[PDB]
Amino acid sequence: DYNYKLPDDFMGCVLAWNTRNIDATSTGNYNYKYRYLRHGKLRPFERDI
Amino acid sequence: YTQHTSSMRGVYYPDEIFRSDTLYLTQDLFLPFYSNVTGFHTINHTFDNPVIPFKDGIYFAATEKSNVVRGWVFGSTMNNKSQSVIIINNSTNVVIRACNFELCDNPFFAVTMIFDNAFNCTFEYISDANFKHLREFVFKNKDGFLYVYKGYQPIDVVRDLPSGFNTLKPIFKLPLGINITNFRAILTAFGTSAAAYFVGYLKPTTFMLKYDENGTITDAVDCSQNPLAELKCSVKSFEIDKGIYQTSNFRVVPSGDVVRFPNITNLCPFGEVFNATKFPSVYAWERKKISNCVADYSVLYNSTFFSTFKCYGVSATKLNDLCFSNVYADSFVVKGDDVRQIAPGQTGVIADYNYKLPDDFMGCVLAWNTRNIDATSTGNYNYKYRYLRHGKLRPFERDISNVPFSPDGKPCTPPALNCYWPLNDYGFYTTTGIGYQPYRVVVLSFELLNAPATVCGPKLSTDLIKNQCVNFNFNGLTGTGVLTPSSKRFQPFQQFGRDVSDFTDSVRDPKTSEILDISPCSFGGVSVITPGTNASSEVAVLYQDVNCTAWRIYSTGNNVFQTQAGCLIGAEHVDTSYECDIPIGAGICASYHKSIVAYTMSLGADSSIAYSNNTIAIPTNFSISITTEVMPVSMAKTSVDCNMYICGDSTECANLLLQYGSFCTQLNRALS
Amino acid sequence: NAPATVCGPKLSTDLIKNQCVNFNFNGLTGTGVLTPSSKRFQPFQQFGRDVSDFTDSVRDPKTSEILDISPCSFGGVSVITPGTNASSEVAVLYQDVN
Amino acid sequence: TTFMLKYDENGTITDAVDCSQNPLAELKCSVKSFEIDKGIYQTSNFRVV
Amino acid sequence: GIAAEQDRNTREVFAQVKQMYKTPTLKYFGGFNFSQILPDPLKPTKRSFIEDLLFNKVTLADAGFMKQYGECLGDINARDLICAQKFNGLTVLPPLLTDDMIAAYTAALVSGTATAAALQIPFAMQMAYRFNGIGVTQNVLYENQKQIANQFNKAISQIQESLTTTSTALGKLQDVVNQNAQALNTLVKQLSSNFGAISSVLNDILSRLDKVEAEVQIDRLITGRLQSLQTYVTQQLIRAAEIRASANLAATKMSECVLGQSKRVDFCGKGYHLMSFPQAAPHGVVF
Amino acid sequence: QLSSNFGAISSVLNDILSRLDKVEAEVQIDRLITGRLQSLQTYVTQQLIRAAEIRASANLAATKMSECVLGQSKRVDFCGKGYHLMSFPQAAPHGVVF
Amino acid sequence: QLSSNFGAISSVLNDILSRLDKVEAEVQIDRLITGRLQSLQTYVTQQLI
Ligand SMILES: *[C@@H]1O[C@H](CO)[C@@H](O[C@@H]2O[C@H](CO)[C@@H](O)[C@H](O)[C@H]2NC(C)=O)[C@H](O)[C@H]1NC(C)=O
Ligand SMILES: *[C@@H]1O[C@H](CO)[C@@H](O[C@@H]2O[C@H](CO)[C@@H](O)[C@H](O)[C@H]2NC(C)=O)[C@H](O)[C@H]1NC(C)=O
Ligand SMILES: CCCCC/C=C\C/C=C\CCCCCCCC(=O)O
Ligand SMILES: *[C@@H]1O[C@H](CO)[C@@H](O)[C@H](O)[C@H]1NC(C)=O
Ligand SMILES: *[C@@H]1O[C@H](CO)[C@@H](O)[C@H](O)[C@H]1NC(C)=O
Ligand SMILES: *[C@@H]1O[C@H](CO)[C@@H](O)[C@H](O)[C@H]1NC(C)=O
Ligand SMILES: *[C@@H]1O[C@H](CO)[C@@H](O)[C@H](O)[C@H]1NC(C)=O
Ligand SMILES: *[C@@H]1O[C@H](CO)[C@@H](O)[C@H](O)[C@H]1NC(C)=O
Ligand SMILES: *[C@@H]1O[C@H](CO)[C@@H](O)[C@H](O)[C@H]1NC(C)=O
Ligand SMILES: *[C@@H]1O[C@H](CO)[C@@H](O)[C@H](O)[C@H]1NC(C)=O
Ligand SMILES: *[C@@H]1O[C@H](CO)[C@@H](O)[C@H](O)[C@H]1NC(C)=O
Ligand SMILES: *[C@@H]1O[C@H](CO)[C@@H](O)[C@H](O)[C@H]1NC(C)=O
Ligand SMILES: *[C@@H]1O[C@H](CO)[C@@H](O)[C@H](O)[C@H]1NC(C)=O
Ligand SMILES: *[C@@H]1O[C@H](CO)[C@@H](O)[C@H](O)[C@H]1NC(C)=O
Repeated sequence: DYNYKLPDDFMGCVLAWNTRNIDATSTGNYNYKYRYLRHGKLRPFERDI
Repeated sequence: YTQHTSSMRGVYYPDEIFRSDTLYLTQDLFLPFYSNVTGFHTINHTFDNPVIPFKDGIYFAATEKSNVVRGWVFGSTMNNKSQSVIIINNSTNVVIRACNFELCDNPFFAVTMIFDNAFNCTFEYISDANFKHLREFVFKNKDGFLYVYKGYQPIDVVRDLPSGFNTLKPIFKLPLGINITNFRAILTAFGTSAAAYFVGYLKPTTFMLKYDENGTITDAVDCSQNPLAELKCSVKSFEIDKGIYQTSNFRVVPSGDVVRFPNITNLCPFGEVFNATKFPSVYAWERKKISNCVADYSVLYNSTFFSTFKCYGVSATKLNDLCFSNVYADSFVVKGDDVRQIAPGQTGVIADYNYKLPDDFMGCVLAWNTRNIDATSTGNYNYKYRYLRHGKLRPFERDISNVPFSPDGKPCTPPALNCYWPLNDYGFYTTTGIGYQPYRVVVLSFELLNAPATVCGPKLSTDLIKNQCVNFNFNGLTGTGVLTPSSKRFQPFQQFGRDVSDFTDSVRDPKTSEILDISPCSFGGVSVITPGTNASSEVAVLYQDVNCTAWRIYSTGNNVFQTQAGCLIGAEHVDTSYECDIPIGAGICASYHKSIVAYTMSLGADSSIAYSNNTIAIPTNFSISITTEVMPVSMAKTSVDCNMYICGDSTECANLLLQYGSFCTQLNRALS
Repeated sequence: NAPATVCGPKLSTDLIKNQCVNFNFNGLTGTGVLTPSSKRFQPFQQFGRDVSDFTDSVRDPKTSEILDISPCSFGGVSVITPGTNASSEVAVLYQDVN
Repeated sequence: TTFMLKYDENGTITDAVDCSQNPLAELKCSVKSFEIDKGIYQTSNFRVV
Repeated sequence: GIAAEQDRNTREVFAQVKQMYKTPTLKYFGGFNFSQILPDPLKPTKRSFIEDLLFNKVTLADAGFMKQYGECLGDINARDLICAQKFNGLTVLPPLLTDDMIAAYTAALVSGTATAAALQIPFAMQMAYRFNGIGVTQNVLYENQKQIANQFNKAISQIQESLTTTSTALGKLQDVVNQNAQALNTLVKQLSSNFGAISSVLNDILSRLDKVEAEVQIDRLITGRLQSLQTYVTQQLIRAAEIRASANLAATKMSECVLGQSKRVDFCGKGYHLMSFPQAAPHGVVF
Repeated sequence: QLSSNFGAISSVLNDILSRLDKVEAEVQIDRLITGRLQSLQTYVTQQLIRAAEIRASANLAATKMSECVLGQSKRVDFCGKGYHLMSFPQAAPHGVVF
Repeated sequence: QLSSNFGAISSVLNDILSRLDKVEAEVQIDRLITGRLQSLQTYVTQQLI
């Protein structure tokens, strides 16, 4: 709804893999963020920073 | 802010395919013919550079000399709080940059002052290092891509947009991904020289394009300009013969919006359901009713996350616009490997003996891992499931008995051969694998658009508009029509009415409980009378269902009067009768005498025969006459190879035709 | 739909003209006869299509030559028989052959 | 290839026709009969592989 | 194409007479009373008295081909069939020739028969000529003129009473009216049928399904509804070919039975044919 | 009519076969087969009705040849407006002129 | 013509109902209903002509 949206007639492929070894630490990593409050929804392939 | 007209400007190549000596019809964002375009003039006297809205794309043209206009800036807020993109020609090359720009109120080049600073940058592109020029562009922003088209024409017009036709070609496809609603022009100052530019807006339309023998687009027809234009698009020809033609029925477009939801003020109890201290076992699952509330569920974005979510009889992007009736929630706990069984058509111990969904299920299924609360390091054994039973369960039924089980009936006492307790414990642990970890599951069920509803998504209502074509939304049901009060009487459990066609022709207003009728907006037949395009372009239009002494007509140019066939507009009425060149109907005919004229039809030559009881007439002369009669005798003989018309030279497609039955033998017997 | 610069691993061959073959131009496969064409493609164009939407033109990726594509099957045929009981021999009429 | 098989009254296959052998064989398969009457018939267009 | 053919059918039957003839003002020729088959100057109605009865016997779905938007909205309470057809895109076009114009053609045909290039001749010497074609001698009619006229006037009357009561003779004209109405009302009822989709209501589908899911269901409805229109058109074409054959035969009888004496057996009546008179009827003609 | 999609993703059979495997392709190809078979059936039905109209005209032409050309006709307006004397036929493309 | 598949996996109704559940059978049976209805309509049209 607020971060990343794909179009209805999307042509392509989606890939994902686990990277807990590099992106996680014992203390805790707080460098990654995401938006949870917005007025309205995003359009496909559009970003808000 | 003078107003001008865009006669036939703004056509561009739709796709990358090559076409020749053909007519092609497409629907896209085009600038309609003869549409209003505003004029902006930059001179030493006046320096125009305001912010214009984008509005689904624009058409931009510049008639100027000495290179006054340089580029554009596109953005949303036009300050450093949002991304903006700048395209400029700085006399050395073309530079495109999209950054958080500190936009200047007066952007111009000096004969530069565009922005102060730039940070949080994303894209960058650099290119290799009596008006007499017309430059045309088209901009559109779709799926995060800004398209740019370009064309050029030499002109001599002093201070206005020349008329004509010119096709643009694509030059750029920018992956910017920015939200664009405004733009501004960048103009250089010297005072200023003599220059001007114009702006038009694009709308969805159906265009018919003509490709010449070299692949060039040399002409086009806008199907929505007038009734004659619509006839050409239906016939798919640029020429029309003389006669009368039947066009589409009279159309009307909505001019309003009506939203009607019931009065609700309380948020739904998300916390008490998802965050309850205790949930039951799967075999003794519990059910709860949901009272009138608002289903926002965006508050969950802060706290609650789900590993599973699947809706069945509705799309996930429509939940915020609907109203739901007879809402129920079911709660229980299973292990991770058993979640896949919570779905229609599944088998297994959970689906067989504990909890079963119906085949025609309507609702959504939710689940999330809860190992931190439902598991203990010593081991938790309060959750149970049934694994022995005689027969399978029916949907939405439960069994909470604890009678000892023995195969093939024959009741037994617990300590005996072939005697078992039908329940088992789960035994959740802290260090076990995720396949054996606990999960909490919530199942929601409901119906849609059939009965009164008390649960609705977040939306704002509006006042009723009656006796007018509008877009309406009644408790989630949307459409277009006209609303009028009704004399029908609805019983308390009825919310909608339907006719034999199953059209929804009645609704009870939720707020005021007043019954309303719903009717379509388009009604009435139309036809076009023309003397032929080669002869003229003017036409007359006949309305069959209008009484022109609130007229339902497209436009009243002149010559409006009432006939036996209907209201005719665009033809002169004469009193003399003739031979009915073109048959209109009901004894009326039309001809081209230079304007179209409508007249009553004559039956023939008139005379009187004198009757006498004592007189007789006998001929004394004669003549020989020769006449010709023509008759068809035979027609052409044809044959069809169905395997060539279908599947061409494809082999696998031919194999599928064989498996399809392919009743081609009887087709050829008929033709032979 | 348009020019492509990212391609899968595959070996190319030489052009064969005036003969029915199986072709594969930038991933589009089919069968037909390839002959030189006089159509003039603009730079952004790669394929051409006719009114039936059949693909009938293609620009060669390597030499940028415009080629025409036509099917391989064409012509009418009929069979004359005196009846299988009388004889097993037949005669064949080719409408479009001189 | 495409073949037309003939089953007798006991369930045994006693005959067959290969539709690709010659124009007469193709005519039999289209009409689905081992017997043909006198006349002239229209068949498939000339094929090139 | 069908609509244009319907106008052509009527023209070939009634528009044979090139020159229009005024209605005689006496209506009594040699003892034969031609009143009831010609327009009455005293009566305002342009059609004849016998044509008045025929038009009353046939029930017609619609009088005027105009239905204003306000009228259908003001009468939503009544489940009007015509408003229902109009709101789904089905239209009925008016015929080229008005009912009065056809009555004018039949009035001239009778007038020309009763007064006759014209070559006028008394109605008595004309009937004597007809008797010659039969095989009888002319003196038979002159010697028995009075009773022949009386039999003619009583026969015209016997026909008048039959139409006054309910008759099955106009059943064929009634059938054509009913077939057209039924076909149009069948199309409206076929909009309620699911064609493998979840529902037959487009507004319901779009309300609860997104674009990609909606196309799957909408495609099914489009395929089924196009077949309904194709079946209706094919039925109309077959009906039109039957009507055309009937129209062609009617024009033949006008030339051979009304404009001359026919020697074909049973072509213009059971007995030995003398002459015939045409009369206009709704979507047809009566001899 | 070969350019129309019948609920499938494309009307070009070579496009579907290029990027969809056997199972996925079979779904779309069946949609095109149904629509294209329906197009052929509509053409045949119209031809039958058209042939019936021509046959009726042919029968009337044969009747006038016997009665207007090989003899003198007494039927009014059958072999012309005035009183018939004789007739002469002349050949025309797909017809005859009297 | 009752032996022809109309885009369904099988032309035999009993075979489909034996191994498919209600929802998955409702997809295939619809394909057979549409095809067999089309056969009947073609027969009726020929009879009228
Ligand atoms: C693009 O940006 C504009 C302006 O920042 C957004 O328009 C605002 O939308 C919110 C939510 O509806 C309104 O409260 C504001 O009043 C709007 N601003 C103005 C100036 O009208 C627009 O929503 C953005 N588009 C997207 C897809 O996020
Ligand atoms: C509802 O309860 C009845 C009562 O036991 C169930 O009927 C029994 O079903 C089992 C399993 O098929 C049989 O072995 C018994 O013989 C049945 N008993 C009687 C008295 O008929 C019935 O199955 C239950 N319904 C469901 C859906 O489980
Ligand atoms: C006790 C409240 C239960 C909810 C009310 C019932 C129905 C509401 C209408 C549609 C279901 C909303 C789904 C909510 C879960 C959102 C999942 C997510 O965050 O992605
Ligand atoms: C935008 O500019 C103003 C004015 O200097 C500044 O106060 C503000 O911090 C800037 N915004 C950002 C996001 O840098
Ligand atoms: C135009 O911009 C380019 C890129 O920023 C720069 O290299 C060049 O010097 C500029 N030219 C002028 C005249 O400003
Ligand atoms: C935007 O700029 C600010 C500083 O003005 C910086 O703190 C922030 O990380 C930047 N964000 C992005 C997405 O570049
Ligand atoms: C097509 O191109 C040729 C070659 O330049 C030219 O002679 C011809 O006029 C062009 N056709 C049109 C319609 O302009
Ligand atoms: C979101 O949750 C955090 C943590 O509990 C809280 O501080 C914040 O106020 C919440 N935001 C809203 C809008 O409720
Ligand atoms: C909803 O509100 C309106 C006005 O605020 C009121 O007239 C109506 O009665 C309310 N609904 C109910 C069910 O009371
Ligand atoms: C049209 O309106 C006029 C005046 O109100 C009326 O005389 C006439 O009969 C109307 N025509 C129709 C067809 O209703
Ligand atoms: C008929 O009239 C013409 C006109 O002059 C005349 O020449 C001819 O002789 C006439 N015929 C007879 C039979 O008198
Ligand atoms: C590809 O290579 C061939 C031979 O190596 C050459 O002739 C051709 O020009 C190359 N492609 C381009 C686009 O130059
Ligand atoms: C079928 O089997 C029976 C049993 O012996 C035999 O008599 C008969 O000849 C067989 N049919 C043929 C065609 O050989
Ligand atoms: C002719 O018939 C009419 C209607 O039956 C009758 O009124 C009239 O008297 C009759 N003619 C005479 C001369 O009586």
